[PDB]
Parts: sequence; C-alpha cells; structure tokens
Amino acid sequence: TMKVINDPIHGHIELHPLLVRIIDTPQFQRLRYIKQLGGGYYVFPGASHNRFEHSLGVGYLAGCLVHALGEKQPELQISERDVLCVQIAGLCHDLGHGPFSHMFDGRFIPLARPEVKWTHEQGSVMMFEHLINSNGIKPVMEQYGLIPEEDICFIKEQIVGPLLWPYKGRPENKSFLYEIVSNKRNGIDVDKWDYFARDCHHLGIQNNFDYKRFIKFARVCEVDNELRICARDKEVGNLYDMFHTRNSLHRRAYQHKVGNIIDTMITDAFLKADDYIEITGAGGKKYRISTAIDDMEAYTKLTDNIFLEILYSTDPKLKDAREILKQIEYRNLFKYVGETQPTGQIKIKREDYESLPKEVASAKPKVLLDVKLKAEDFIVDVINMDYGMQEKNPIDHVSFYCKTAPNRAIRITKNQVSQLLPEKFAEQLIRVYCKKVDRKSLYAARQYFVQWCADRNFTKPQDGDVIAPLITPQKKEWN
Amino acid sequence: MKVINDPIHGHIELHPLLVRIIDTPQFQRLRYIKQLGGGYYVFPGASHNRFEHSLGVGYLAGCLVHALGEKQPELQISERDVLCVQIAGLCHDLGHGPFSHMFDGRFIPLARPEVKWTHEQGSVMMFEHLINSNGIKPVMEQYGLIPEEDICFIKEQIVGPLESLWPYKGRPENKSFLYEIVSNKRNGIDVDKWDYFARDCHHLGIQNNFDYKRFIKFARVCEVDNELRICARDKEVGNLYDMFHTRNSLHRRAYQHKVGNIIDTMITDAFLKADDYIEITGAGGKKYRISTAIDDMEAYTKLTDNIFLEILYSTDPKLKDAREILKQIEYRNLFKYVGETQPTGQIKIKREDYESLPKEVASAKPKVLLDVKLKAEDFIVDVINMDYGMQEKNPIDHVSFYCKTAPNRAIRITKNQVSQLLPEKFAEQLIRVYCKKVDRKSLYAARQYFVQWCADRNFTKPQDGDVIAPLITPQKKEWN
Amino acid sequence: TMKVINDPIHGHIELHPLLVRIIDTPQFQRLRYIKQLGGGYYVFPGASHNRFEHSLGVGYLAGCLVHALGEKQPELQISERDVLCVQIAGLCHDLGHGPFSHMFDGRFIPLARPEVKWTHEQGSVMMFEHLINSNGIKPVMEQYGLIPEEDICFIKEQIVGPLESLWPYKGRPENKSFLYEIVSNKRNGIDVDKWDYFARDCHHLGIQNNFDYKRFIKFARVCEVDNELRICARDKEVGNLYDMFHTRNSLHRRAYQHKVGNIIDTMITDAFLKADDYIEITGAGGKKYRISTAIDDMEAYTKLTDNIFLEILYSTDPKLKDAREILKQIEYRNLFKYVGETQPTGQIKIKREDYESLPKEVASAKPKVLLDVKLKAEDFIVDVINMDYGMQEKNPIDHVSFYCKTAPNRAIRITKNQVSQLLPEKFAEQLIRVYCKKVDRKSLYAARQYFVQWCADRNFTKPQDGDVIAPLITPQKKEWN
Amino acid sequence: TMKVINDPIHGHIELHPLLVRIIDTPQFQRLRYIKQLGGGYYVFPGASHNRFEHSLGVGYLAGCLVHALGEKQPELQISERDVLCVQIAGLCHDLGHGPFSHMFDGRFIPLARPEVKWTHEQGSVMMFEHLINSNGIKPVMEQYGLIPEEDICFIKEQIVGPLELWPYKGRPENKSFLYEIVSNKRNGIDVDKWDYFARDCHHLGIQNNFDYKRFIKFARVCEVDNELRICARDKEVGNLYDMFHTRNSLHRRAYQHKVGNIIDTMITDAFLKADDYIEITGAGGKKYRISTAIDDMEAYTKLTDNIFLEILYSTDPKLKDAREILKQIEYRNLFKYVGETQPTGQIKIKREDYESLPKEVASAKPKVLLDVKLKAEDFIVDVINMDYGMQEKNPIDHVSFYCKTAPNRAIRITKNQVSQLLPEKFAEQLIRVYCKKVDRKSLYAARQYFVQWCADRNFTKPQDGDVIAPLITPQKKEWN
Ligand SMILES: Nc1nc2c(ncn2[C@@H]2O[C@H](COP(=O)(O)OP(=O)(O)OP(=O)(O)O)[C@@H](O)[C@H]2O)c(=O)[nH]1
Ligand SMILES: Nc1nc2c(ncn2[C@@H]2O[C@H](COP(=O)(O)OP(=O)(O)OP(=O)(O)O)[C@@H](O)[C@H]2O)c(=O)[nH]1
Ligand SMILES: Nc1ncnc2c1ncn2[C@H]1C[C@H](O)[C@@H](COP(=O)(O)OP(=O)(O)OP(=O)(O)O)O1
Ligand SMILES: Nc1ncnc2c1ncn2[C@H]1C[C@H](O)[C@@H](COP(=O)(O)OP(=O)(O)OP(=O)(O)O)O1
Ligand SMILES: [Fe+3]
Ligand SMILES: [Fe+3]
Ligand SMILES: [Fe+3]
Ligand SMILES: [Fe+3]
Repeated sequence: TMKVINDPIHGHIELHPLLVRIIDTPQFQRLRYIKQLGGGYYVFPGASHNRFEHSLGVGYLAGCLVHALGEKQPELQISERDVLCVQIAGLCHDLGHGPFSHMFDGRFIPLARPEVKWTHEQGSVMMFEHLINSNGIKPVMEQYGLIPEEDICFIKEQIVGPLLWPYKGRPENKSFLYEIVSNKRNGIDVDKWDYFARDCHHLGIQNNFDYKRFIKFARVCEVDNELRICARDKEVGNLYDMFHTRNSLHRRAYQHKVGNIIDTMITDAFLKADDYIEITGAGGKKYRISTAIDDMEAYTKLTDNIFLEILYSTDPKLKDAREILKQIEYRNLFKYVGETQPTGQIKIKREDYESLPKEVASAKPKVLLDVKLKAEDFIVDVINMDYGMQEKNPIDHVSFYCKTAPNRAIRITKNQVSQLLPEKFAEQLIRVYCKKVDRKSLYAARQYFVQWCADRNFTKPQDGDVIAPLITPQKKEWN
Repeated sequence: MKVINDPIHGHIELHPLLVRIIDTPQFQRLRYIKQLGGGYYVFPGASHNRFEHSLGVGYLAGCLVHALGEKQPELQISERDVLCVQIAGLCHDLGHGPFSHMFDGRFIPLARPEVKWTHEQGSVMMFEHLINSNGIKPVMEQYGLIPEEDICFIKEQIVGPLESLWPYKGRPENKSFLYEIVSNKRNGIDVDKWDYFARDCHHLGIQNNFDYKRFIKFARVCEVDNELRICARDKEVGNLYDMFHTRNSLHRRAYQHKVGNIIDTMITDAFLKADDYIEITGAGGKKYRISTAIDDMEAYTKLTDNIFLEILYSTDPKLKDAREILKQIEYRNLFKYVGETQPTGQIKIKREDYESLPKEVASAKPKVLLDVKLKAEDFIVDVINMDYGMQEKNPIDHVSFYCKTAPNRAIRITKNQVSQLLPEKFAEQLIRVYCKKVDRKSLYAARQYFVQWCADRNFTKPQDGDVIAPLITPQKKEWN
Repeated sequence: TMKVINDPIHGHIELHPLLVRIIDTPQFQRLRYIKQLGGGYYVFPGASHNRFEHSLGVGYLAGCLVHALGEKQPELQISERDVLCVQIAGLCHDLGHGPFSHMFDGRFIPLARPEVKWTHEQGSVMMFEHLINSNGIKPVMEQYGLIPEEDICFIKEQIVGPLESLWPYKGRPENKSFLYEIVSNKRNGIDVDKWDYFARDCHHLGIQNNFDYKRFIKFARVCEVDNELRICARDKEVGNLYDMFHTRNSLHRRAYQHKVGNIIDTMITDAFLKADDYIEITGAGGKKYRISTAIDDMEAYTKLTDNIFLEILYSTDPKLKDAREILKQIEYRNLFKYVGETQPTGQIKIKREDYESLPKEVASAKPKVLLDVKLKAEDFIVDVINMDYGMQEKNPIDHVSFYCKTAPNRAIRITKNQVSQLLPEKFAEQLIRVYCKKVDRKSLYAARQYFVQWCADRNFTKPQDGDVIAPLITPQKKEWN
Repeated sequence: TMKVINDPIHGHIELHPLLVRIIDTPQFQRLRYIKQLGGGYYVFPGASHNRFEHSLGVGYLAGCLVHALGEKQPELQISERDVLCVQIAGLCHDLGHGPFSHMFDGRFIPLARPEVKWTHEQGSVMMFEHLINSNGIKPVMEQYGLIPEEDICFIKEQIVGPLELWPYKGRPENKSFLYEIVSNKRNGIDVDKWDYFARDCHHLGIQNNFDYKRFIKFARVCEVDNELRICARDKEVGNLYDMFHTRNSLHRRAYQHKVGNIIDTMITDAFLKADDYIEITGAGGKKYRISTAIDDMEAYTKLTDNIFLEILYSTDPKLKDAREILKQIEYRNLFKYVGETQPTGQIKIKREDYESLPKEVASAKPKVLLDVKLKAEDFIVDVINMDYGMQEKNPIDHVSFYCKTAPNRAIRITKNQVSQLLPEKFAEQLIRVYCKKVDRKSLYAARQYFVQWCADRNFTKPQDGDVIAPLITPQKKEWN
C-alpha cells in the first residue's frame, strides 16, 4: 500500500513502496542534516529547511509532470516503470550535496582540492550507487517491474546527463523523460519548480511562477527526429519570468552579501579544520573533509554536523577553525565594502580570482590614509549571475506549440515577445570585503576599493560618492 | 475608532472622520464597480470591487505617512496631515466609471472625442460633491482640519496641481513628500500600486512578487533640490526595478488579457449603442446620458456596473442592438482573436492613426486563395502601450536614494550601476487584431490578412505565424 | 479540447467541453450577479465573491473525489459518464439561489409566501431543466456518451435527493450509491459543497480555514454498508471530521450569522417585501411575475439577481419610496440597533410558529425601572437562529462509516466516547438576537431594559453584557447569582 | 540604528540594538540548533524550524501587544523601558529548552534524574543570567535607559513567574498587565501561543484558525480586584474558546502524533543509554553528562540537537546500544503502535503509576491461547494529558471582559452565557500502547494483550478494536 506524507509546499504526496524503501536509508535520511540554503539561514531566519524535504518535492513533481504527459498523450507509451524511474531520479537528484549545500561544491572543494573537477551531481550518482548496493534495493526494484541493468543507468543519466543519441538508459522516442528532473537543453526542470516554491515559503518572499499551470500547457512534440517537451506559445512570457524569478532570488537571497561572507567564513574554518578531522570510511580507512567525497560510506557521515563538531571541540589543533566559527556567533564578520561590475565585454576568468586581493591593496588612491592595508586583509568574491546557460538565452532553446497545430513545434525569438526583456543574459558581480573591522581600516578599505574600480574601468559603486567622495570625481566616465 | 477586516491588510482601524466619509452614497457607490472590469469574465476570482481597494489605499497611505513621522519627528507631520493623506488615499478612485478603466480608457474617448477626461478628474469632482452633499466640512473642523487649505491638499494629492516654482497651494515645499504617497507624479511608486498588486493577485490567482512592508521600513525623507522628498535605501534599487516588472507582468497576464480586452471592447460597444436611449436623473432633475453623466456628479453617483444588467434585462426595442451584444457575451460568441504583433525599429504608432488600422488590415492583398473577402468594419485592432509608468522613461532614474553611512544625503543610481540584465527599453506597443466574424471560413481569411499586414508594415512575425498563415511567412526575407 | 480556467482557490481547473457548454448559458452566468454571502459583504469587505465561482469549484471538487475513488478502486466501475454527471451536478447544484443567496430562500420567501415550501435546491432542479431545454444541451450530452433520460434524473437527484425501505433513487442503482454522497450528502452532510465554501469564504472573508479537504480525499474509500456501497473515511480521520463541523459552526458564528450581517439581511428582506407589489419581471410568453412569484417561472427567475437591490435604490417610482428609504438607510448606515443575544435553558426549543409573537413579548415585559419612553412591539425585531451540526439535534459522526488500515474493506462505526471527552455535549442550540428599530439614545436604553427583563421573564441565559446594559435588572434574577 | 530582519511569519521585524546585542551571543544563537517540534520533523517533513526564529517572533509579538496597549491607553504610562523589557523577556523566554525541545524537559530529564523538578522555563532564567554576565550586557542595558537591578528581575519574573499580597518585585501592581504578555499564568492566553500557532502551522502543513492581530485590536487594560489586567471584548469570548480548541487540535494532529511520540521516546531511550559515556565541558572545565548539563549553563550552551548526530556518527563501543536505537530510526524499524484508549468515569491515572502500566498490559490474560508470550519490558505505555492549559479548569472562567457601552468596566462570562456546543470537560487522558517487538507474530499478541487490558480496566474500546482483536471485544458487555 502507498504511504502518504504531508509536505507544506505540495500538500499530501503519495509515495510508492519502492520510493519509501529508498527514502528509509542512511544515505537519503542524511539529507535531513544538510540545509538547503547553507549560510543563508544566518541571514533569513525562516530558511531552516533541509535537502530532505526538497528531494521529496522534486520526486513528487517529477511524478506529476511525467504522469500528466502520459494522461494527455497515450501515444507516448509512458509505462509505470518509466514513471517510477523518473520519480526515483527526482527523489535522489541532490543526494550528493555536501555540508551547507552549494558552499561545499562551490567554494570549499575548489579551494581544498584544486586538482579535482567535482560537482554535487557527480556525488549524487555515486551516493545513489552506494545507497542501492548497501541496502539491497536491486531485488525490490525487480519486485516492482524495474530492470536494474537498464534503469539504474537511466536514473543516473537523468541526474548527471550521459555517461548520435548519447543515452544508453532509454531510446530516442523517450528523450522527453530526460528533460524532467534536470533539463540539459534549457534548464526548465522540476528541481527549479520545487525550490522556488520551497525557498520562498521559508525565506519570506513570494514566488512569481506557477509550475502547475506550465504542466497543464506542456506537451511532447517531434523536434529534429526526437520527442521533446514543448510549452504553449502563450507561456513564452511566463518562461522569461521564470528565469527572472530565478535571478531575482539569487540577488535577494542566495547571493546575499552577508550570506556569502558567512559561507566564505565557514569555508575558511573548514579549510583550517580539514587536516585534523578524521571520518571513518569503507573498511575503516580514514578520510578528511575534503577527501570524503572519494568514498561514499565516509561521505554518508559528512553533514552540517561538522560545523557544530568544530564549534564544540576542545582539541587545540582545531583552535584556528573554532575561532572563526565563534566569530560568526558573536557576529564579527568580515565587513562589506561595496559591489561592482565590469564594463564592455570584460569577463573575469576563474584563474584570476586568486590575484584580485593583491590588486585592491595595490591601488594608490590620491587620498591621505591613516592605515596601509595588505592584500591578505581583502576578500574579493566574484559571482556569475546568468539565465542558466552562461551567455545564452535559454528561451531560444525552448520548443513551442500553437492551439491550432498542437503537434507542430516552433521557435519564438526574443523580438517576437517583447522589447522590455533583458539585453544580456549573464553578468559578473564583484563584492569586496575587508578582514579588519575597525573604523580606521574600513575607511581605508573603501578608498582602495573605489580606486580599484576606477583603475580597472568598472562601474561606480552605488554608494560611491558617499564612501569615497574624494575619489569619484577623478573618473571622467562617472560624470 | 472602527475596526474592519480586509483580507489583504487584516484589521484596519478607521478614524471616525473616515467612517463618516465612507458611509455616503458617493463612496458606497464603489461597491458596485469591479476593479478589473471585464477581467472577471476571464479570471473568475476577480469579483472584487473598488470599495475595498479604496479602503486599502487609505490604510497604506496611513501606514507610510505615520511610519515616516515615527522615523523622523523633525518633519513635523501632524495628525492633521495624516488624516488628510488617509482621506486622499480613501477617495483617490472615487471617480472611476462602470467597469473601471474600460470607462475612462475606451468608452469616453470614443463617445466624446472632444473631452480630455480621466478617472482622477472624476474623483476630484466626486469628492467635492461628497463633501457638500453630506455636510462633511463641519466634521473635518471638529477633528482639527482646515477645509479651505485641506480640501485643496486632498484634491491635489489625487490629480496633482490644480493649475518650475512650487506648484501646490495645499501644502508648502517642506512637506512635498506627502504628495508622493497616494499618487506619485515623480516616479509612480505609490500606495495605490501596493494595494492593487496585493489585492488583484489575491483574487486573480497569481502570486505577488513585491513587498510593500519592506519598502516602508527602508523609506526616508531627504532634501533633494531645495525640497523634502521620499527616498529609498540604496540596496532597494533592485526591488524597485522588480516592482515595475511585477506591474508590467500583471498587465501582460491579466489586465491586458486578450479576451479580457475583447470583452471590455464589446461592453464599450454595447454602451455606445445604448448611450442615446438611456437617461439618468441628475442635479435639479436634468436628464444625462451615459457619456454625459461625468459632467454632473449627482447623476454619475447612480452610474455603476448596474448599467450592464440594465441593458441586458431591458425590453425597450431602441436598446435591441446594445442588448444583443451583451447577450453574445453570456453565450460566449465573442469576437475572435487573430494574433498579436509589435512594431520594429523605433516606429511609434500615434493615437490619431488608431481609427485607420482596420482599413489597413482589410487592404492587405495576401498571395493566398481566400473563400471570403472581409471588409474593414469586420476587423478590430487594439493598440496597447506597455510601459514603466512614464512612457519611454526609466522611473528609477527619477528615484532618490540614501546610504547607511549617510542617511541624510540623497543620491542617484543609474541603470548601469545596478545590472546588465535590466530592460533595454521601458516602453513598447502591442497590437492585437480580432475579427467580428466568428465562422471557420472567415477566421482563416482574417489570419491571412493579419499576417500579411504584419509583413506589409515591417512588424514582428506573429509567434504562431508559421502555423496560422503558412503560405505567407516565407514571403518575408527578414523572417528567415 | 479541454478549457482551462484559473480559480484562486483550486488553481487551474480543466473543464470538459460539455461543462463549458452548460456554463455559457444565461441560466448559469446569472450566478455571476448573486453574492455568496448576501448581506455579509456589508460587514466583511472582502466577501465580494459570487455563486458563479463557487459553482465552478464545487463542480471541480466533485470531479476530484469521484475520479480519485475510481483510481483507488477500479472494482467500482465508475465510468467517465458517471464522472461527468457528478461534475455537472456539482456545477449546477446552486443554480437556484435567489438574490442575496440564503437571504432569499431563508428570510424573504418564507415571509412573502408562507403557504409555499420552497428551497434553493428545488430552484436548482427547475433551473437546470430550463437550462437544458432552452439551450439544446440534450444533443451535446448524447454526443459525449450520456443518456439524458437516466442521467438528467441522476443529476437532479444528486442536488435535491429522491424525486418523491426500498432503494429510493431511479437515476442510479444501489451499487453506485456512493455517487449520491459527493455533491450533497444526505446521510451525514460531508460533501464537496462544504469543502469549497470553507476554502472560498475564508479566502475572501479574512479568516483562515482549519479543514484539509485534499487529505480527506486521500483517505476516502468505498465499502459495503448494509447491502449498499458508501463512502467511508479512515478511522484516524474521525478527529478531523468533528473539526470539520466545528469549523462550520465557527464560520456561522463569526461570519454567516454575524449580528449586523443578519440585520442587513432582514433590512434588505424588509425592502423587498415593500417593493414586491410594484416590481414586474417578464417571464415565459411575456407573463408578468413579482419578486416573490418569479420562483414559479424560470425564464423570469433567470433575470432575478442582486440587481434588484440597485433597481430599488436608483428608482424614482413613488410606489417604491418605502422600500427605497430602507435601502438608503443601509448606505448611510442607520441600521436597526443590536440590543443583545440570549439562549433558552433546559430543553426549551422555540418553535417556528412562535417567531411572529416574540416582539409582542419583549414590549410586554414590565421592567422595574423608570423609563423615559415606552416602546411598542413593532419597534422590536427578534431574530431566532438555529446553530447545529447539519442534522438538527443529531451527531453527524454517528452517521459516518469508517475503515481500518488492517481491514480496509471492513466498515465500522466510531461513537463519541471512543474519540474524546472534550467534544460537544449537544449538537444543536438556539440563538436569539434582539434589535430595536428606534436608533436614538433614549430608546436604546429602554430597549435594553425590556430585553434583559424578557430574558429573566422566560428563564433565558443572562446576556453577556447584561450587568452593564441593565444594571438595575440583573440582580432581580436569583438564578444569575 | 535599528536592524530589520525578515521572518516568514511576521514579515519585517525591527530589532532594537539592545536586542541585537542579546541575540548575537552563543547562549541565544544556540537556539538555531534545537528544533521546535523535536521528533515531529521525522513525521512532518516541513517542521525543520528551530527555536531561534520562534524566540524572535515571541519577542516581536510581545512588542506589538505592549506597544498597542500603550497607544490605546496612555493613562497606563507604559515606558519604552517597559516595552524593551517585555520584548527581551519574549525574546529569551525559551532560552532554556533542551535537545529536541519538549522531549528533553518532558521525557528525558524526568527519567534520567527523577529526584529533580526541572522545566525549560527554569533553564531559561539561568541561561538568561549566564547570557547577561558572560557577554557584558548590563552596561548596554544602562546605556538604553534600563535599570539592571529592577529590570533583570522583571524579565526573569515574566518567564517563570514570581521568584519567591503582590508577589512581584520587578514591577508594581499598577503594571501587572505586563506579566500577562509573554507567559500568562492567569489563563494561558500569551504571545508564546500566538507565534507557535502561526509558525508551527506554516511549517507543518496545517492552516491556523486563530487571528492574534484581531485579539490585539480588541484588547484593553481594566481594573480587576485592585489590579490592572488585560481584558478582551465581550464578543471575542467565542474566538477565545476557539483559540484553546485550535491548541488542542494541533496537539492531536501534530505534537502528540503517535509516531512523533514514539520517535521522541526512542531518542530519549538512546540518550539514557548514552548518558554515562558522554562528557560535556563546563565552567572551569568540569565534566558534565547530558542529564547534569542543566546544572551548569556554560556546559548546557553546548548541548543541542547535535547530540543526536554525535551519538549516530560515533564509533565508541560504550555507545553501541544508544547508536543502534538511532540507526533503527533511520531505517524506520520503530516500535509498533498497537492502539489508543481513554479512561472512563472520573478515573484519572496519576503520574506515579506510569512506571507500572507496561507490567499491567503483559499481566492481562486474554481468553485465546497465545503462541508467543510477551514480557512487560516489551511494552511501552505513553500517557498523555490533553487539556485547556489549566488542567481540569476552563481558562475562559479566568478571563476578564469589557463591553462597548462600558469599556473600563470588567466582567466575567460563564460557559452557559456563550454556547451549549462547547466542551463538557476541559481535560482528558490518552493512553497509547506500543510494542518493542516488530514481527508479525508478536504484534498480533500485543494487540490481544492491549484490547484485553482495556476491557480489564473499564477503558474505552479501541476504535479499531473489533478488527485487531475480534475474539476479545464481544467479551465486554459495555461495548455492545
Ligand atoms: N468559457 C468560459 N470561459 C471563462 C469563463 N470564466 C472565465 N473564463 C476563462 O476565459 C478563458 C478564455 O475565454 P474563452 O471563452 O475560452 O475565449 P478564448 O479562449 O479566446 O476562445 P476558445 O478557447 O476558442 O473558446 C477561458 O479559457 C476561461 O479560463 C466562463 O464562464 N466561460
Ligand atoms: N545580528 C544578527 N543578524 C541576523 C541574525 N540572523 C539573521 N540576521 C539577519 O542578517 C541581516 C544582516 O546581517 P548583519 O549581522 O546585520 O550584518 P551587516 O548588516 O552586514 O552588518 P551591520 O549593518 O553592521 O549590522 C540582518 O538584517 C538580520 O536580519 C543574527 O543572529 N544576528
Ligand atoms: N470572529 C471574527 N473574526 C474575524 N473577523 C470578524 C469576526 N467577527 C467580525 N469580524 C469582522 C467584520 C468586520 O470587518 C470587523 C468588526 O466586526 P465585529 O467584531 O462583529 O464588530 P461590530 O462593529 O459588528 O460590532 P461592535 O460595534 O459591537 O464592535 O471584523
Ligand atoms: N531583497 C530582499 N527581499 C526580501 N527580504 C530580504 C531582501 N534582502 C534581505 N532580506 C531579508 C534578510 C534579512 O533578514 C533582512 C535584512 O537584510 P538586508 O536588507 O540585506 O540588510 P543587511 O542588514 O544585510 O545589510 P544592511 O546592514 O545594509 O541593512 O531582510
Ligand atoms: Fe535540487
Ligand atoms: Fe486605485
Ligand atoms: Fe453551495
Ligand atoms: Fe515558546
């Protein structure tokens, strides 16, 4: 018999016994102890929510969309085997997030182990494998009409993409299934739909996107010898508004100036603690925080706990790390100086991130300073805001249909919709913070920053005339 | 005080003066005029009326002004000022006609092209009539108001100045910020917007993406060019662009909905045909028509959405033409939507030319075999200006800001200082074409005329263009 | 192709072309011009909502429940014909409400025409018939696999119950009795009509709703009970079901029976009574009908909506001056003043017969206090209100069937004692509100003295404000100390 | 300058710098790592929320109510000193909850240390003292016009009641109403309840049926027995009974959920087995156990929900028993629910007897021969008191009311004056029985023992009784 569970976002979800069996494992219940928004909780006090319930919701919506397409179009021959596989993918899609979610794969691992190219998705695949094997799920999958050989590939492929037609999990006549959980084509997936609704509910922001409606106007059509999901022509407006809502949530919440500084501070503390924390892995081998990603039995035990483990410890080897975390409780955070963007089409490459603190200290502002500041005193945080496909417009990669010809797929350009849409679909934000908190050093930092902006032909800080009044007239372009 | 439970704002308190204004035929009239006019016939939640909107705007006016006063005693905002602002907010949409914006936006312009009339002008006149016919002046005095000065101040909040130096007679320059609460002439950020965002969304079935409460917490008065004006915090600039995005989005989805607009035009059409034969008793018994009731307020008091059902239920054969249009709305034989398009380059379609556009569509000679030829009277062309409230201008360039480090120092934030993902332009035109003939044969024809007319004038390709007129879209070199 | 419509309560509903065809008729679109809560809008300024959108929602939820039972239990053999019929019933279930909804069938018609036993439901049946015939729907029903003979009966029967211990229904057999429990549940009162208006009225009123209809649907199930297949809820839901009827009673207390909402209802009713004689409405073949007689002809009743309020208000006919003056008094807010509320004691039920006489009794009281003014019986209004759990004195949960996790086909009963000691002792009571037509300071004081005496005179409960309003009278009663 | 913070329940709260200074301490930020609903998260997956944000909201609402009374009634002379003190009390009121909130003070401490009478409130007082002293707050209180001698007593007194005629040393009798805001000893109507109703509902997935904002608009201070206390308007009496109904309803659906409670008992069980082998560093480095950390606040500061994962992740073999219970929660091999029952007549089960009830269930001799016999250690009996917050009393009989006609005159409203459909009693007991042995054979047995035990003690028939134990239910004459 089905099991019913009450999510505050989606209401009463039914869970197929196979799903319940996957959910009730240490690998999945692990997600109860990892917050969705990482350090965001320390700015938005509503945002206590964890991956566990997000993972449930994504599984649910995956089920909704695939099941809806099947009702709408029997010709597709979507089996309850396909449905289950899509649900399972959705359910397990973020199994591989680290402590504090995106802080881990986005800040920490890149710093701790620059050699590796590792993502939360790759983790999810490996963790899924470990979940299946350590809990004897293969027999249960068979019991409910699945074929582990084919289907475990199909599930993995939904999550990370592919391990001519690149997929071994399903044929070309069911390519639409790959667009549900994690849409490689345009980015419109149920992952987004859940976290919009969920993050908004818990943050204290209202969500401007109706996933239910998009489902009612979704439909599979042939596009280039392949069956893919298409939206109705009228929905094009709502789809641009979906990616606006995404970018807006990043601006207000996910990339919040203090949320990000807390993320960097927690990352900093992890880096200092990494050497002295051991985690028992497979066959008892000892793994560090940074190396737990290599073994899943170890990574199973690596959660937000590691924060409090560091905070509460008395090991003097951890004193450096513990002091950073104590500074977060007391709220002696590194101080925000200002924000800026590049101009023209000057993209700042990732390689150069290391060097930018040096450049800020190196500026010679024509103003008398009390204090000189070294490059180690500065933090520069570079942030790429986009519409999910770097410089591309994702709507140019969406297929549409008309009321008059619902099997005929078409394209809608930007010009066909509106002149009030974005000109570009990607940019960079550069936040500068200063490690020295005091009145004297903050004034100095501001002068260095606003000069550095003029030095590199960046945009004038919004507060620029106030914070560095002596420096802003210098630039001819700012008048 | 009197407490009243609005579903949007919760439990509002109402000052006895306000209650006394509310309980008048001129104000209770707003119970019988829907917010979204013909929108109710597309969004079945949107039953809501001006009455409750008017309450909410009054409330939020009170919130903002009272908040500024707490935050900044130096401004010397009196409870007299507060009441006046509340009253303005309360009465700000007293002058909407039947079906709200349909009246001042479609009907009056067609019925009486000579007049320049707006719902605001109506509100001023209706306010005057309310005060005089209900003996409010004594009550205003009783609660510390000065009718001479203050009734001007209230009117001025609603319509702007009643005539580069200081244009207002109601209040001096050191209280200019008060004029920015109810109806903000500078940039358009007002509590009118804040209520109807929340309200329309609640009733429509759309979620609202703008937090008015938050903006209030980061609002503040500063000196700007020898004048004290409301300023928002530097960080809020993002949310302010998102306010006008939310506005434009609501127009796209709801207010300018293709069918909502065709129902508006159909009701307007029926009013035009009924205008000659409907009398409304005015002041001293003089007889006024639907189009002329705006001249007298005693008559206009009785002019509400009722006029729809009056026409529908009538048996006067003089009204048969009008009644038949309205019966066609019940049965849902609406004029059929053909498609939408925009001009290209910077080709603005002037208002003057609106009359002529049906002629142009019929005039197109599509290279396709048609069953039926269609005359210009068969077409309706509906031109819609979508903007950020200041025609082609960026309203954020007309907002003043402050910093945490210097909260009395006002500043400007340009577009470039915020984001590269903002809109390039801040106004555009949408051209919807509909056909009066509903049948399968005439609709196909209409589509061919339309898609040709688009290629003929170098307009954008209709989104559905390759489907509806497959033979015509390859013709244009620019569409490949 | 289906048509999609965005209701703020239920989201994006799909509408089957047959339903759309029924919706787009003058008989149905009529419901756009009748408010859900009648005079409640004049107290809760959110409550602008109309029957139209309620009717949509009830149709939708009817579809949800029946479609859900079918997925859960294929053995029931619920056809898409059955589904459509249930949706249509739900959609059309309140087609027959009058102007200001329950004011019409509940106050006005009983006063205007005491001879008739008429309800909004009976109206809906007749109006449904008129809708079908005047719009040629029968052919369209056939086109989508319905059988008008059988099914139009089934639809009517869902709305009003049986059209007259054997099986009473001619529309469907006993093996599909569960279908009759969806739209309007004669057994216990748990229906989708309630579920919509809870959610809807709350949304528009400014009150939060404490009942989850979606959840009850997930734990609904058909079982055999006494040679008949009926809907049963899971044993654990029993708590939520008592809370459903609590939520109902709570909404009546706060909103539907609000002291001022009711006085405005009586005032509008009063104005209609005075206007009835002089308002004509064109009916079938042009025959002239009055407000009170429009219920006899549906072509006339089609044109009878909340409009009739504004028609009276805006008129200049001097025959309507009495009616127009009452309605003008509502604009200006010179309402009849509330004096207080009371209940009977013991097991003293006040019969409907006696309602006429109660104003006489209040004036007749001789309070031992010096009054400036004597008041006549015509000056008083007494409004008697029956608050119940939908089955007069009965506990509706004693008429619900339940199932267990361990035996989901075996139906059972759950008594009150098996659930909780904190449940209600009784399931019906009476509320008596007294108002005075004379508004002034002097007459209101007098009215209060008459009322609080009348309460002591008939061994009713002490008014909550009693010691304040009539301080000289409350010590008189030995039972109040 | 004030600090603004965005709570999803209450919106944008302003925080006074003194409050911010209290919030940013290890003693307060500790509450980020303690869930509101303890083990409820393992049944309601929305309920991730923690005490931290609850504590914020209670502080906020405390501010709202006290500030509202002050505006409504200047005669009370409520100082911004009083306001701050009330806010601080509200903010810090649940500073002393243990790991998994009510599991700690309600299940664990009573079992681990039966000698002590300890509550989360007593903890909050001690933790407040530790917060103030370890962070040098006293100087800051003085800086914002407080008097630490008087006011720190007043704050503590708000939380726990009197620290020893008028019982309070913190404030005089003419400000007794202030003690009714944060934690209302008289009737239980406090802002603590108002927040968690709204908050728990938001996160659980249940809609809340109580409007705190409205009650505030109709709240008022009147004299009652030589003392100034908060009174509600006569009409609100209905809503107040509905407040305590909503409370009881939330306990039934959520807080006392059969599985939520079994997970609480299982976590408690694991803590008991782990208690001996877990050390926590306290003041001057002294070693404290989980059960003894309550004696020292420096230790208790580090005692949070963490202790769950500490046990789960450990490899110490001394903790193997505890770790195995917690692993059984992940895998979902929970102790199985057998059924629920209530006593009859006026048979109250005293707390003393709780220990003995498993013995009694095993001791029942059900007249059908059972293939496995079960020992008393195999059973868990969970006794739950559901009340209206004052044991057997009606809390509305301890509320004061006022009338529109006489707003300074306080009165009483009995049950009979309101409704015949109200509850007959205001307290009852629920007895849940679970079995530690999970298997098919032992569960059948357990059911037979339970349903017999019910008939043996003249308890109510289990709702599922005829199904689970069909052979036993006809035995009882009273069940037919
Ligand atoms: N048909 C109908 N639609 C309504 C009603 N109320 C709101 N609507 C909405 O208005 C939308 C569009 O109106 P329609 O009558 O369908 O006009 P259309 O969409 O241009 O035309 P078709 O879809 O071809 O019939 C519908 O899809 C409904 O969601 C109603 O009473 N009847
Ligand atoms: N101080 C503090 N702020 C919090 C906390 N939790 C969330 N916040 C929010 O985080 C926001 C910003 O963090 P702050 O600590 O104020 O950092 P900041 O604003 O950059 O620094 P200041 O302006 O100097 O206070 C605040 O407005 C709060 O609403 C907390 O525990 N302490
Ligand atoms: N229980 C309730 N919950 C929420 N709102 C209510 C409730 N009862 C009434 N309202 C609404 C209707 C109005 O918007 C406002 C005032 O109603 P109410 O409390 O009955 O006072 P009232 O003005 O009718 O009587 P009074 O003159 O006795 O204050 O609150
Ligand atoms: N754009 C936003 N919309 C809604 N809520 C927000 C937004 N930004 C922040 N919040 C929330 C998170 C915080 O709890 C609160 C205040 O945050 P924020 O406005 O960023 O001020 P801050 O304290 O971080 O910087 P500052 O010290 O400059 O005010 O509101
Ligand atoms: Fe995800
Ligand atoms: Fe307005
Ligand atoms: Fe109904
Ligand atoms: Fe609390």
